[PDB]
Amino acid sequence: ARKALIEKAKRTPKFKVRAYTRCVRCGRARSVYRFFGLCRICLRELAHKGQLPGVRKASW
Amino acid sequence: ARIAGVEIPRNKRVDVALTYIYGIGKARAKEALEKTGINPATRVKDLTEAEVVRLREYVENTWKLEGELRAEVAANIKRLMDIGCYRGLRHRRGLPVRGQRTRTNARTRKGPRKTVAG
Amino acid sequence: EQYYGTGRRKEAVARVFLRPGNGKVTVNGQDFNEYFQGLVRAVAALEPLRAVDALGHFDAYITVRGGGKSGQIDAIKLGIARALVQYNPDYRAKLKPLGFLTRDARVVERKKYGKHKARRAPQYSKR
Amino acid sequence: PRSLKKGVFVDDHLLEKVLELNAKGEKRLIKTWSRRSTIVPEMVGHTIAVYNGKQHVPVYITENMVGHKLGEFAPTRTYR
Amino acid sequence: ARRRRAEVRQLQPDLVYGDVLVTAFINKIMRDGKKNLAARIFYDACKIIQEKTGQEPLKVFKQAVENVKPRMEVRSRRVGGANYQVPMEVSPRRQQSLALRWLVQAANQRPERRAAVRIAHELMDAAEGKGGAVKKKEDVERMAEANRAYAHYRW
Amino acid sequence: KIRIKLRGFDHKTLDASAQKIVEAARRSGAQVSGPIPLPTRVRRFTVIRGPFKHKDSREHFELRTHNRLVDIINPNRKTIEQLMTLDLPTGVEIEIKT
Amino acid sequence: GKGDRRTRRGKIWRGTYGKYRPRK
Amino acid sequence: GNKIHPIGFRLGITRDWESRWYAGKKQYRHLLLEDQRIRGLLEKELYSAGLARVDIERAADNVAVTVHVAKPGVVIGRGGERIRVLREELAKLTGKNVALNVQEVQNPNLSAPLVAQRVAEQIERRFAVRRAIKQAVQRVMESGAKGAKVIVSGRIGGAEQARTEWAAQGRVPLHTLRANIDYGFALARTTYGVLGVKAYIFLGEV
RNA sequence: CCGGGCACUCUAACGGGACUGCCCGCGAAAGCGGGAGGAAGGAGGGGACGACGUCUGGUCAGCAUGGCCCUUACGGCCUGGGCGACACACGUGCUACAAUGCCCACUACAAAGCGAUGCCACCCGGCAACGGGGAGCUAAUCGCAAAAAGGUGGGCCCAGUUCGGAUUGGGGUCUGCAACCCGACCCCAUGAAGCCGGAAUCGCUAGUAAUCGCGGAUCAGCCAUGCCGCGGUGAAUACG
Ligand SMILES: [K+]
Ligand SMILES: [Mg+2]
Ligand SMILES: [Mg+2]
Ligand SMILES: [Mg+2]
Ligand SMILES: [Mg+2]
Ligand SMILES: [Mg+2]
Ligand SMILES: [Mg+2]
Ligand SMILES: [Mg+2]
Ligand SMILES: [Mg+2]
Ligand SMILES: [Mg+2]
Ligand SMILES: [Mg+2]
Ligand SMILES: [Mg+2]
Ligand SMILES: [Mg+2]
Ligand SMILES: [Mg+2]
Ligand SMILES: [Mg+2]
Ligand SMILES: [Mg+2]
Ligand SMILES: [Mg+2]
Ligand SMILES: [Mg+2]
Ligand SMILES: [Mg+2]
Ligand SMILES: [Mg+2]
Ligand SMILES: [Mg+2]
Ligand SMILES: [Mg+2]
Ligand SMILES: [Mg+2]
Ligand SMILES: [Mg+2]
Ligand SMILES: [Mg+2]
Ligand SMILES: [Mg+2]
Ligand SMILES: [Mg+2]
Ligand SMILES: [Zn+2]
Repeated sequence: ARKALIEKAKRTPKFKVRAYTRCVRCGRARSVYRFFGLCRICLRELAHKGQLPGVRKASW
Repeated sequence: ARIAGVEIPRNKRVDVALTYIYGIGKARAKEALEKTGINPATRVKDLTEAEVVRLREYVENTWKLEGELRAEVAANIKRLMDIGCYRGLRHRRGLPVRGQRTRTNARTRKGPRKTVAG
Repeated sequence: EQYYGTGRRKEAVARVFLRPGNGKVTVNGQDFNEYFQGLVRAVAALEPLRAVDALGHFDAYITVRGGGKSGQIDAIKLGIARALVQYNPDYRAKLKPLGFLTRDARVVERKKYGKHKARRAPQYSKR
Repeated sequence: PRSLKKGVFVDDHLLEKVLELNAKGEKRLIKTWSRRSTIVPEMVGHTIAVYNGKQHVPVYITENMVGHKLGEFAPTRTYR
Repeated sequence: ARRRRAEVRQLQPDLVYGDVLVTAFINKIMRDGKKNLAARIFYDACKIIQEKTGQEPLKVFKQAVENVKPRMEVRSRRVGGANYQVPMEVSPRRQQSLALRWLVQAANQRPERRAAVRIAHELMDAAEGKGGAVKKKEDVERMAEANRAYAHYRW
Repeated sequence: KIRIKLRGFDHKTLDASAQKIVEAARRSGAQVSGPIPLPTRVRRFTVIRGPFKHKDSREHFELRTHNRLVDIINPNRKTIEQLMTLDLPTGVEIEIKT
Repeated sequence: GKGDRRTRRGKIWRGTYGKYRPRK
Repeated sequence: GNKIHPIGFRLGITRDWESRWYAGKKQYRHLLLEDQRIRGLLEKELYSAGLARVDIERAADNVAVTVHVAKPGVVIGRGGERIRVLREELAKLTGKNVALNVQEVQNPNLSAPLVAQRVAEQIERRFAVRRAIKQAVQRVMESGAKGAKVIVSGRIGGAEQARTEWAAQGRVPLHTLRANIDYGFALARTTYGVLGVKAYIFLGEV
């Protein structure tokens, strides 16, 4: 998560295809869930902390 | 009988028999037997001389076939090599042309497996 | 007049309505042999009747949905058993040894991470 | 077994350059980094320097080369 | 089975002859979990048994299974650093299992075209006392009792 | 004839709010048809436990959305007196249609 | 088998439609 | 590689979410980012007051932020201008124009976040780590708190080798779902490295 | 489908239900064996859950962080190339080597999910990928949709073939500013090795293995045969 790459947020990415998604919390590039806008690691952390409403541990 | 070249299929269904023509698969065999009005179920030995003449007349000049087909494919590959194209380079070395990997199996283009030391 | 049984097997339900008649069965508007007969175990769905050896005293109207047709056959078996028991409770003593009134609780085991199909561990060579 | 679509794509970078050269003559080597562009007939006879990632190779274009890409004649990798 | 004794599975009886042995033979015929195909194969083989033999196919089937059952087998044992082929008797369950497995396996070795014909011919030949399955029984009862000198390694 | 679609992440809150609506509409309206379960929408998320390779743990979570279908008949003019501003629940969204 | 483009099982395995697997 | 988070392990029973609001799939991530910015700016300004939890609730463009602080006198300020400035920054960051609430925490030695924060402060002041953990667990146990546990990670005392000082007493049944264990985590930023402080406080059974 | 009604099915909240309670035998007891009743028993089946610690295990490349080092470049922008290189070696898989099979036609049952710059019924053009038109759906009510193995009928008749679809030639579609390096898909042509695999070695004890299809996350598209789930058919064996 280099600082320059946090330039991802860009009203002018010059192309629609070049616009990818990043983790808003840690700046991750891969495993970026679109529903939460986070990565998988920040997802797990904030889910454990209980800061994601309705998110519960699954077991069946 | 002798249809569209010096090749003769015999004693099986006419469509599967035409599959033994180089420029003809199952789709082209079905198309020929359909436009020629021939039952694809009959065997080759159960074909009328008129039906053989009809099928020969149709197929002989409706697509490019064995000799001209192989010559045209060789000319295409030769043209790719002569123009210095990348595909011509891949043909020149005996490597995959359609963007497959070479660090591994892609052996069917490279022939047998020439093991070395290491 | 009419005796009802539910039955259930491997995610499948089959409403069984027993009405005294000739002995011919309807399943979802189709005949018993036009849904089945291509499935050899289909006869098993009529085993409860053979258990009491009636086989001709009850026409059946069955509405089946869920799982595949084999689980449907076994659900029909259990539904016929339940309706026949509701007809006469004294039949339970004749159906309990055969276990036709037993519910088959075998269900597809849930698939689990790290494996291939819920138990098939991925092959490893170690060298 | 290849195709792109109707309305063949050519990068307008060298498209104007080659016709500007034709308007006055047969000017020498042109340097182009756009190897994605498609070869058009109005390029036959010129000599385009195509950037292969390291240098510019002097790809001379002939008649039978129309339709392909500039990168097909500018190999990028070195082997043996 | 270390802790327990691994009680044997009880199979459902047959839908036609009411025999659990027929169901076990079906299961040994079954492939990739295709029960209906195995039942088709076996019952068409039974229809082949008749019109070729006046005897009911159930009797021929059971007599063939009895003719394939081996009495003694030979298991390996590591003694004194070496490996020996020790003869020993066979429990009835293993007799039945080996009989059905050998019946199916020898049937699929036949040159017959379709499966029902293979199974029917193998059942008939095994009932009258020949075929690949009886050859397997003879080979096992030859290996065993061919190493009688190791009978004291029975364990 | 008023469509009510409740949705939420907690079944207890939705159930309490639905019973509150039913009791507030019984005294002021007609015979209410009660709530209908409206099956749950479950959305699962599988995510590796560790920040590195460790591929075979995955600790998946879930997020479920429950819905309710009160659907009061006879929208009497007296019914909305005890309604349209009386509510405890917070994490519950309400949908109203004609 | 499932690797032939011109078959029904091939289209099903590859999850596509075409001449050899229409949509009724 | 074990011992999953207990608060997340009990988010169903005996523990509720900090953020409790409904949002569609097109709006969940935005409200989540907003809650994250709220908690970020909150934990940066109210650390001197000792905040233990920040509950966020949303209905329609209104957010009932309830901050549980052991010392509300710091978050209130003189006459109430501190809460005014904080609501001002809140309305500036998010254009939702929402209110704010403060809740005092009786016996702050029963909220594991504040316990871990106290231990981390003591560690940062160059205090005896073993004695710090022992005293913290003692202060927790000596007021209710049927169970207590405090864990401090490597580099204890500034040593070169990373260690772990255990120092727990009481009852901490981490596998019991109905345990109702408050869990807190704090950091100690030292000249020689980083210290992780974990706090478990067990109270109640059903 | 309408009238019509919450019995059944389903849906989702709560609750009941199994505790060796009862019977027989053994036993000091705990408990063990068997039985009854029961939907189910002797932990009913499956998850979640994984102690003090060990591997100075893994990751400062998710993040945080001590120290060290670079600061007209070890920072930053861009075009292009590369991560897809191939004499070779191994691991994980997919597809097969066929008749318990392959192909064509007709026909019958599932669960869990996803869907508004979205899913796209349906109509027309097109062999098709697809395009044009265009209904519905904030979605138990519309769409993805067809489940496949299966059944019924017919073709193939043991041959590297109506097995198997690698490779290559040619013609196209779609995404995208852009498919040369380096996408998927469609159509015609091509038809490879492969006849069940040496030494060695792997998984699984019941709805399990095996086999069959279905969805999802990331994603404009996709090299997904991966991964995480879902249901259909459904074994063999355990002396020790
Ligand atoms: K270590
Ligand atoms: Mg950084
Ligand atoms: Mg992208
Ligand atoms: Mg040919
Ligand atoms: Mg390559
Ligand atoms: Mg399965
Ligand atoms: Mg075009
Ligand atoms: Mg044999
Ligand atoms: Mg584990
Ligand atoms: Mg084929
Ligand atoms: Mg009711
Ligand atoms: Mg009921
Ligand atoms: Mg436990
Ligand atoms: Mg190391
Ligand atoms: Mg790579
Ligand atoms: Mg090399
Ligand atoms: Mg060399
Ligand atoms: Mg290796
Ligand atoms: Mg049409
Ligand atoms: Mg409806
Ligand atoms: Mg047939
Ligand atoms: Mg062939
Ligand atoms: Mg060969
Ligand atoms: Mg052969
Ligand atoms: Mg086990
Ligand atoms: Mg996708
Ligand atoms: Mg897939
Ligand atoms: Zn992140």
